[PDB]
Amino acid sequence: MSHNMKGQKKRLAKAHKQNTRVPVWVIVKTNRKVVSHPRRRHWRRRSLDVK
Amino acid sequence: MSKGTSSMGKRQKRTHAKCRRCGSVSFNVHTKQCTSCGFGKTSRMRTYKWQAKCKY
Amino acid sequence: MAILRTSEIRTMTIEERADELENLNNELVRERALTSAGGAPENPGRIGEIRRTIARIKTIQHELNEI
Amino acid sequence: MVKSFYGYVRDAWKNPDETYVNELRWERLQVWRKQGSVTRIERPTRIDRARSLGYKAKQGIVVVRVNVRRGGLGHVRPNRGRRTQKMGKNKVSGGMSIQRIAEVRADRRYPNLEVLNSYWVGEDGKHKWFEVILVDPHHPVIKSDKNLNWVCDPSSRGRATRGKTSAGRKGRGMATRGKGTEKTRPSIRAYKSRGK
RNA sequence: CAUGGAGCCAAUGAACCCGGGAUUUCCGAAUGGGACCUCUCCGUAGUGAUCAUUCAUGAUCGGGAACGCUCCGAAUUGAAACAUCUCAGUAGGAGCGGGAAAAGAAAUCAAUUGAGAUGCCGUAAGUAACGGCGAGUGAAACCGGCACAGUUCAAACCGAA
RNA sequence: GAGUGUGACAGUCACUUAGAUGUACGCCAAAAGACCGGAACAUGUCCCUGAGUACCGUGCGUUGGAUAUCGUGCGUGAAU
Ligand SMILES: [K+]
Ligand SMILES: [K+]
Ligand SMILES: [K+]
Ligand SMILES: [Mg+2]
Ligand SMILES: [Mg+2]
Ligand SMILES: [Mg+2]
Ligand SMILES: [Mg+2]
Ligand SMILES: [Mg+2]
Ligand SMILES: [Mg+2]
Ligand SMILES: [Mg+2]
Ligand SMILES: [Mg+2]
Ligand SMILES: [Mg+2]
Ligand SMILES: [Zn+2]
Repeated sequence: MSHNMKGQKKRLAKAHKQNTRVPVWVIVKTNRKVVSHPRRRHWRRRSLDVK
Repeated sequence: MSKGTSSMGKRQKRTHAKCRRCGSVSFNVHTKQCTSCGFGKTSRMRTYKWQAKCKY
Repeated sequence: MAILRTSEIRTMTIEERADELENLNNELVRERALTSAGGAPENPGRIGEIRRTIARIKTIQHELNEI
Repeated sequence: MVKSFYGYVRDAWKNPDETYVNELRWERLQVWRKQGSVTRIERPTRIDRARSLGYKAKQGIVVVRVNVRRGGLGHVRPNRGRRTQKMGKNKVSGGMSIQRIAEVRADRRYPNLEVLNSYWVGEDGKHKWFEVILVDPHHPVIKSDKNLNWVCDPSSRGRATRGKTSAGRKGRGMATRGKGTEKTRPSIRAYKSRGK
């Protein structure tokens, strides 16, 4: 239970909501040309450089 | 205690925080300076000629 | 057509513009609350057009020195 | 003869140790040592020198006395490899003269002004004193003045820091024309600093 | 970017482009105070620092690809070693600073008698000069062009005109 | 008859091209007016014309600058 300030937790929240798959409708719209993005990660890996 | 993997378990802290000015995690928490942009040392942006090669 | 055009906003009075701004804010609150449950909006473009109408009303107010 | 009193001031300061200026010097150096680095004064000590250098009794013109240490470039001995020609630094005085050092310190103290000129006003075994004339380019009195409103141009900002005063041009080897100025004019940097 | 669904906008002329406005969170020169806290404290609501003026007001600060000016300043390397020399006033550093900057109207260059501000280009010329006279370093004037532009103070005399 | 697009090779399909038009704010800008004013000569026990400056000594850097580069540290230091 490390203790974050408001901004550190906001940056963690942004990192968390960035770690989502591309929407299926985006894949349909681009005709399978956009299927991923570079901000995918896993929590148990090389950590965030955010906080 | 080995200088290798054993001593690397004590890495539960930081020497550099996120910089207000530039966003780089380069703000030395002890010297209170950003080693990337120079924030906390100068009102200007840290730049050196040796950051590139001699343009010739 | 749209909710209300620039000519409509400039034709109204100060109190009328404030009342319409409050009503648009209420409609935006209701529509965003509906989407809080995850469910799709009944009118997907309505939210964006409400927001842009609110912006247009605020711009007319700022031009007219009301805000 | 009918000579102006500026001529008498000039004569008194020609050989100061032989005139009444020596006793004034003895009394003044105590006060000047008590003061700091850059001191503003109401009137120039040597009015004739200031007036010939461009001083006028008008708003936007500031005169300051600057204190600079004596000797050459206080230099550190290198702690790495040098070839015995670059090892020694005690006898290496600089290429920046004491007067231009005083002008630049005056300029640093007054960011909104421009250095016009400066003159020697005293010295002892540890210090030299110069009085630096500075102009306010943003004062309407200076703007109206057609003998000074050139200082309001964009190229006149940072005069002392770019060697454009009389002392700076003396330090750049551009005090004379002809032979000896092959590598000095139009700039030191234009000839790879081989002049000076 | 990026034709998927569902809607919305648009002939009250949208989209788009040109010009002009508005909005413009927090940090940042960052400047009410404080930042391992991009937030937080007082809230007396904030002209931070240094300066000019009569003290109405004003200036400076950060950024900009390179270029410009001022100052500080190596070594590898070459000399088939190496120390003067060379590398080189290079690399790097500090300050200033504009669309350009610097220079600039001879206490000059000439030579027997001439020219006539400065800059830049060509040439002089790898010449003169320097140099373990080794390796190397290395001009200028004359002359041909580009472009041309001259002036302002200090003082004498007057004395607030 | 530059080219690009268009279901294969396009002067004549489309955008163009050659050539003409138009354009708010701006920028330069000639005629014509207002204003401080300019240039020669004569006379001379007349007045003025820039100082720690120019020069010099010595040390160092720098320079092709050689007893003859420039700089600047110390010392010294004029003339009218
Ligand atoms: K060798
Ligand atoms: K060797
Ligand atoms: K074709
Ligand atoms: Mg170790
Ligand atoms: Mg370079
Ligand atoms: Mg100081
Ligand atoms: Mg200029
Ligand atoms: Mg700047
Ligand atoms: Mg060798
Ligand atoms: Mg000049
Ligand atoms: Mg050389
Ligand atoms: Mg054609
Ligand atoms: Zn930073």
